[PDB]
Amino acid sequence: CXFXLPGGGGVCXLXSECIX
Repeated sequence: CXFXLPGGGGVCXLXSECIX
């Protein structure tokens, strides 16, 4: 997250907002 905007603990499509 954010979904599309790599914030803190995720990349665009990579993390809990997508898979994880």
